[PDB]
Amino acid sequence: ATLPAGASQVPTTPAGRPMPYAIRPMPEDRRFGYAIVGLGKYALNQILPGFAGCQHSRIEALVSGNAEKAKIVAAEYGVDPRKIYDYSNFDKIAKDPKIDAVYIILPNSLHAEFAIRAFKAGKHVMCEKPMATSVADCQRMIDAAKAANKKLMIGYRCHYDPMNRAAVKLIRENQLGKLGMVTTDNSDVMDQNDPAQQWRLRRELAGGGSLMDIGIYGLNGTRYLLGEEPIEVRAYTYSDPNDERFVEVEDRIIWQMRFRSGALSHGASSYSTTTTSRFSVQGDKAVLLMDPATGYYQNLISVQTPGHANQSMMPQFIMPANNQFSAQLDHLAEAVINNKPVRSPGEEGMQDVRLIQAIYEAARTGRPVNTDWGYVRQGGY
Amino acid sequence: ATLPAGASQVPTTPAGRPMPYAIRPMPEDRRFGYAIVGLGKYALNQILPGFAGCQHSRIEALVSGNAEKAKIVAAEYGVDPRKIYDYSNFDKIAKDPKIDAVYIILPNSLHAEFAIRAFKAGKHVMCEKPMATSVADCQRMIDAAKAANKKLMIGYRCHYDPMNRAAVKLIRENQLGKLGMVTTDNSDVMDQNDPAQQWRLRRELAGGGSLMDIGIYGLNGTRYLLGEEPIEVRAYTYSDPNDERFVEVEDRIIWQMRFRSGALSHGASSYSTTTTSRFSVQGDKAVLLMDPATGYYQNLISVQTPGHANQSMMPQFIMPANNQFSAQLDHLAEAVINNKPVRSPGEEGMQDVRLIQAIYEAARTGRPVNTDWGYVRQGGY
Amino acid sequence: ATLPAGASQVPTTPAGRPMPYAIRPMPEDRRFGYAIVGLGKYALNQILPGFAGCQHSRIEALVSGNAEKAKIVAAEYGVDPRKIYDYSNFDKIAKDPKIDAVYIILPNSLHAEFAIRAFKAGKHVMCEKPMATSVADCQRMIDAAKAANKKLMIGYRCHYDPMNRAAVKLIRENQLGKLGMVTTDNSDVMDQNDPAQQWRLRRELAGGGSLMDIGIYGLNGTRYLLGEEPIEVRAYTYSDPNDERFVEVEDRIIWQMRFRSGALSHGASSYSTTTTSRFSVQGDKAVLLMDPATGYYQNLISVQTPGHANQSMMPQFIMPANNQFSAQLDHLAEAVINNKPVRSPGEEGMQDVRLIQAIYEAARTGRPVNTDWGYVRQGGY
Amino acid sequence: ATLPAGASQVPTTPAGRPMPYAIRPMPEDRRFGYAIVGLGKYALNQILPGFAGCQHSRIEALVSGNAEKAKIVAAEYGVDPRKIYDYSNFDKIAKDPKIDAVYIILPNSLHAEFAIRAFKAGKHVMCEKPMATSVADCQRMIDAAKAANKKLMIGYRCHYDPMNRAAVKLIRENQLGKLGMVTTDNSDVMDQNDPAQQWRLRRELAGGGSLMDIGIYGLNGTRYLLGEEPIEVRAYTYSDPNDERFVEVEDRIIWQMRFRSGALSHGASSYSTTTTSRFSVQGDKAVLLMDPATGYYQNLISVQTPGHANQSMMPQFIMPANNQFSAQLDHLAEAVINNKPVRSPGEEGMQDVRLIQAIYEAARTGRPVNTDWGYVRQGGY
Ligand SMILES: NC(=O)C1=CN([C@@H]2O[C@H](COP(=O)(O)OP(=O)(O)OC[C@H]3O[C@@H](n4cnc5c(N)ncnc54)[C@H](OP(=O)(O)O)[C@@H]3O)[C@@H](O)[C@H]2O)C=CC1
Ligand SMILES: NC(=O)C1=CN([C@@H]2O[C@H](COP(=O)(O)OP(=O)(O)OC[C@H]3O[C@@H](n4cnc5c(N)ncnc54)[C@H](OP(=O)(O)O)[C@@H]3O)[C@@H](O)[C@H]2O)C=CC1
Ligand SMILES: NC(=O)C1=CN([C@@H]2O[C@H](COP(=O)(O)OP(=O)(O)OC[C@H]3O[C@@H](n4cnc5c(N)ncnc54)[C@H](OP(=O)(O)O)[C@@H]3O)[C@@H](O)[C@H]2O)C=CC1
Ligand SMILES: NC(=O)C1=CN([C@@H]2O[C@H](COP(=O)(O)OP(=O)(O)OC[C@H]3O[C@@H](n4cnc5c(N)ncnc54)[C@H](OP(=O)(O)O)[C@@H]3O)[C@@H](O)[C@H]2O)C=CC1
Repeated sequence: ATLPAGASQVPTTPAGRPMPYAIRPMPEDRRFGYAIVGLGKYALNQILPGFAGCQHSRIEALVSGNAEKAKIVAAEYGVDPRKIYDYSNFDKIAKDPKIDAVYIILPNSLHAEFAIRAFKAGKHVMCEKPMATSVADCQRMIDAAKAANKKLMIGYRCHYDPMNRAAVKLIRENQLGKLGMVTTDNSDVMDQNDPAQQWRLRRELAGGGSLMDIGIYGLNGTRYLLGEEPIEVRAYTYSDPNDERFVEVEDRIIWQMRFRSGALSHGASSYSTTTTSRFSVQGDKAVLLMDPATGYYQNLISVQTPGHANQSMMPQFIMPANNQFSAQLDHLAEAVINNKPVRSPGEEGMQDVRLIQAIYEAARTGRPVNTDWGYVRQGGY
Repeated sequence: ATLPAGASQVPTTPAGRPMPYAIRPMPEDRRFGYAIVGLGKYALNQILPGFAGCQHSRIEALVSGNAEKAKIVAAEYGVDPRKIYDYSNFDKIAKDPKIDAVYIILPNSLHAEFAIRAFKAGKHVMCEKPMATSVADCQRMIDAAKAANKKLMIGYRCHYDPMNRAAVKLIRENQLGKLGMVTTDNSDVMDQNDPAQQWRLRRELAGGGSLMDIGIYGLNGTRYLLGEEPIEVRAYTYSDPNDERFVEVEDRIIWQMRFRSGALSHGASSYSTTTTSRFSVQGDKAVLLMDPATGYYQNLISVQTPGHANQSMMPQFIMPANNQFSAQLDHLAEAVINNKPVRSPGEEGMQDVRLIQAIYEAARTGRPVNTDWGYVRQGGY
Repeated sequence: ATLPAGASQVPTTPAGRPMPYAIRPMPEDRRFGYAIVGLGKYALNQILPGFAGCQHSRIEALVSGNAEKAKIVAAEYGVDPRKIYDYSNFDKIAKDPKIDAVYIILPNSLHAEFAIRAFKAGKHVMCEKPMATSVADCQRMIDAAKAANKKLMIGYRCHYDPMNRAAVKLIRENQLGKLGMVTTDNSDVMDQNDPAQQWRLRRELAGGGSLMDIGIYGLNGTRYLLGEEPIEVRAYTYSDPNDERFVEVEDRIIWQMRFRSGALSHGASSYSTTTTSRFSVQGDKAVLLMDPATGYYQNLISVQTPGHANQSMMPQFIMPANNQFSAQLDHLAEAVINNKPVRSPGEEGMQDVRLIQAIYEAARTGRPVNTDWGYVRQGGY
Repeated sequence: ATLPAGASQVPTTPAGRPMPYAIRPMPEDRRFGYAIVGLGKYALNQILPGFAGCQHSRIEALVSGNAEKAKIVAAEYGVDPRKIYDYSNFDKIAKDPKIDAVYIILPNSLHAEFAIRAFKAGKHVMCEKPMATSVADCQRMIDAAKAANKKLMIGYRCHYDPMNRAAVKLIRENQLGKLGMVTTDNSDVMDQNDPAQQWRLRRELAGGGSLMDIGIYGLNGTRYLLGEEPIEVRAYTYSDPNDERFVEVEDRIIWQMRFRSGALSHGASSYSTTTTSRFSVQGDKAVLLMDPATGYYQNLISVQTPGHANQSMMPQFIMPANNQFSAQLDHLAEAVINNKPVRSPGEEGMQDVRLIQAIYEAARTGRPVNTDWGYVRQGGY
């Protein structure tokens, strides 16, 4: 019969209006300053551009060995040219109060070194996965972390991905019933021509093949989906002996595991087949299928029962949660500010590494490896 | 047998490396400076945050009537507080050489006014849709544009959306064969409680109901999907007489059209049903289904034939094209820099408006309205 | 831990076992005897082969005008060669008690007449859609049903299709909220060289084009999905004047309808675009998409909301309900054997015909056509 | 513009018409006569009701150990009550020429014996999977086939399922590129109260658990999809020791296989998780996902690449190929009536059994089991 107050009170002339409804994460502040170490493929394609959607994180400095490149990136992101560090004067960041943390995005064999040096420089540390190329090196990073009394977070973006958390949540609500079989596959074609992949073929730098690089998603995903650690693993690996790509690191590798709850799992990673990111979780009441499972974008999950397939994915007009990249960056920022622990701590990064070494060991011996060493997930999966 | 050169040459020590492969649009420069007019729902939720992924555009100034708010946004996006203009001193932007264009994101009834004023201020103009609330006002904007010798672009984000362009491309390659029936639906529940929706219920400000606000997507989409203009339209509209939301503007409205090629179409817009963005294009060889069709995210298209459904959507790890928002902003920027016309010019915005007036007219009279007035799409759909 | 009684109680030797569990419709008897009139495309492609799955129906006799054909068919389905009638002695069926009802699968113009004739033969009538090419003929068929005091059921299989039934159930359960917009489309490329399609091009035999043949699905559907009749309708039709196929019947026609509840709808049918059968029901809580909406097999429905897509389809190992065809058949059988009214009475087929003539009028006159004539769905949609 | 000759040449009166077009498999004859042994769950839920769709097959007689049951069934399918055999006089079938072959649908332990007996009865043998619970028994059944000089075909329906056939065709067409990883999963919650499931819990009648019953699909599938046999295999099995269901047979077992081409695979089967039938074939050009992969109905395949999902399924109005069941039946009929070898010879069912025993060994011993024994798929996968 008549227009409601609100509409009726809108000026017909240009007038100031209120703060709008927010349908997506709005920026807030830029108090937590990062220093990015290693201007590479994942840094320039996903992380740097991922800062824009942060509500607390910003880029303060760059650390690269390619002067020409740092220069370009610096200008591309408004970073002060004076904040460009090379791998030598890296430790000087300790004199810059505006640098709260570093984000190590270097090849695997170098993580430990810069994590420690960063800590000695009195800075917090975000380090990419795989954590390091040895269990011992993982522990040394943890040690150094405790010594500097600083946080240590591993770059597990899936622990901050809406769809993944959505998946973890439905499992915890028992929509799948008792869990019994988890399947995983993570693959992408290895191109030795790509600069980023060249060190991944070097065992000394990569620390391993497809399992260290992408298999780790199925392994880690298997763990937070089930909400527990495996007690024993078995594995077999094969690589074409004529393929120049796999002279030092493994191409394809399969590994099955048993958990203390009785569930089993069988996953695989591959460097010779096209894009695959698919997780399957069989319960006795329903089956969860994630595909895409660990993508940078477009994740899709579906719960299946005879005659049904209830799918879930990000919405078309609203963005209920922040994207994994921005969420991850803000996560360490928030943990520092609120004096709280991170959900993806060094211990978590180390658990995957020990786990992988066990899988490689079971692959080499052809025998099962007991992994019932009592790792406990602080905070929950 | 052995590792390829590239891998073999990677230092085992921290060393500068090359520029990485780019799997997504990388930033480049920030030469084109915008001045945003109207810090509202669409501005703070989609546009402002959409600048980050631009390769040439940046935010130079803000124009708002809410001092407190502009202040906050300014700080949120690094805009110099001195570049905050209110609706009164708006014309002063003419003294700032660093402001190449304005982006009008005000309610419909105010577009014309600020587009013109912007032009008199010697600035280029990006104006949201619907263009204006009258055909005449559309023409006045065009006139003013020609007078200042500046570009006039209407905010048709779908004209820069990967999946939509992908859809336009498959139709042009005749994968659907001869086109005969196009169906569209665009709806979302109107909430008078939301500040952004309050002026949309006012005819004087909105210029109309669901057709002016969201029906325009089906209308415009119908046009670039077919690649031609309609020669006649028919329409009927209904709104619950007791619903306070629709006292001045229409809730639901249906309109069917005929094109010079023989194709027909039947679409609708709605303010009382939940989220719907679905386009259907029937050819005699195949059928295209877009759903989501015009979302901010997650668009999905599928070509269907008996026993088949070939779907397309953005990839999980690579981003072949830039997102509509960033693409749109950079589009006007590029057109200025390269002295080229925009794909979404004022004439295009005016064509939709005339078209809508015709539909409203056919709804009021209950008679068909001839729209065979020879509008020609400069550049292609 | 020891095996259950039942397991350990099984003979490791050839022994008899109980009646296995039924995971799909089980055959029972063949009490009902059908006489199928007109051995055409539908009759031989879907209907006859659909008796096999019936639970209370059998093919007792045939009625063909091509004896040679009827002999070959009679063989394939093992019907008594002595029971092969013709359109002349069709009435003699009244002498066989083994023939309880007849199934008229003849052109729309020959529907009414063979229904009335069959009613005097004291038999039950299963008549294909559309009921007839005249509202009056529809009425006479009814009158001839009351007189002979037999059952009159129209071939609306969608009224017996699991998924279509699932669609109505969720809507009735208010899963979509307040219904406000329905969109339907039905299409398939008209092949004049097809013997079956040749009488559809003739308006005297078909009684209409596109709408009378497949648009009726959208029209009927909209009605049981919404669960209410239109009170007003508008429509437009167009056909290429140079296409020899639509010299007498409409190729494409679009119709808009308004309902008492306030809900609106817009649907269409086409003879010149490839396979399309899609229903869309928009509520304020969720949107339902049936696609395929009305196929012989493979129907699919989905309930959409931002971020979710809950799809339903026939299971992959079980079969909770029988196929629409066998279900339509036995439905008449059970209707009589229980003195229960049929879900698709002749009064239901009549409403569609009145509504279609009303639409053709709206299209022909170009004005609204009040269809508020107090029809009532006896038994519910 | 005038209607085509055919259209205007149709009588507006009851007249005969030609044979309609066939949009689905048409019945022809019933030359072949089957004798179905063991009236169980599969026999009555899928097989018998699948003869209706056959083109060259008929149910000539039954073989039951529960006369009462066999009388009721014989009725439903109209079989001659005088042709209801028993496991004692089963051999007398050799006296009826109307019985060309028998279909053994008995527990795995009673497969071989009734096959050899039937061969002496000079009849063709259709034997369900697994062939037998012993490689030797498999061999004897074969020998008894050569002797009697009759056909020996195993019930591999997937070898006759449209979609499964579509899967092989696209792979053979190199749409996925170089095959490198296959992932299979088959599962369904074991119900001990089900008469049919009670002999599966008994390892003497079943000859194995999870793998022998459904894992065989993954195993078989992997083989025809890849189109080559494994040369080596590894596996692990685990079952809850407190579950009375898996006291004698395995609940969940996982197996990894390597192929000559270099391709690898990892698949699993489960008795304690709900419905799962998913195949995954990874190549370097695309990935194929079958899901449902091997159902009775509703199979679905998709070919994936970044940004694309090309799905295939049975059309919604047509039926290009007959259902796996009727197709499996007639396939034996046609095999004889043309002196052509069957696609699923006994030599094919034997390979699966040798491979399964090899797997059980690998799981039991925990070591690799060379399966490189020169088998060859006579006739192709
Ligand atoms: N979580 C995720 O989704 C992903 C995580 N990652 C992780 O990020 C880290 C970096 O990998 P990515 O960006 O893909 O690879 P890149 O090869 O592209 O970059 C590695 C960067 O580290 C620096 N660097 C220093 N010494 C060396 C060296 N000797 N060899 C190679 N690089 C060196 C270089 O920086 P500069 O040139 O500027 O001196 C280089 O740009 C890895 O640990 C990887 O596991 C990678 C992809 C995805
Ligand atoms: N292309 C797309 O996808 C979309 C386009 N739009 C378009 O953007 C434009 C803005 O709409 P939207 O952001 O949703 O709406 P809002 O109501 O949220 O904002 C309108 C803005 O304009 C200014 N304004 C000045 N005078 C008035 C007035 N009298 N009444 C209301 N606002 C006034 C205000 O800015 P300040 O307070 O700072 O002074 C206000 O924030 C519209 O023309 C709309 O069609 C909207 C959504 C999507
Ligand atoms: N509900 C559904 O899904 C469907 C319903 N139908 C309906 O079934 C009915 C039959 O159509 P359909 O089977 O497709 O078409 P056909 O042309 O293939 O068959 C028509 C049948 O009617 C008989 N007939 C008698 N006189 C004529 C005549 N003058 N011209 C043509 N046929 C004649 C013929 O029998 P004989 O040759 O033996 O002499 C012929 O078999 C229609 O009412 C149609 O709407 C059709 C498809 C689907
Ligand atoms: N390929 C496929 O998709 C499928 C294949 N199968 C196969 O079919 C075969 C039969 O299994 P299924 O029908 O599911 O099982 P059931 O338990 O339901 O039936 C077994 C049948 O064998 C006869 N039988 C004779 N001796 C015994 C005995 N000692 N214990 C149990 N039954 C006996 C019975 O006949 P009667 O009662 O009349 O005396 C009974 O009907 C198996 O080889 C199975 O693997 C099963 C499902 C699917």
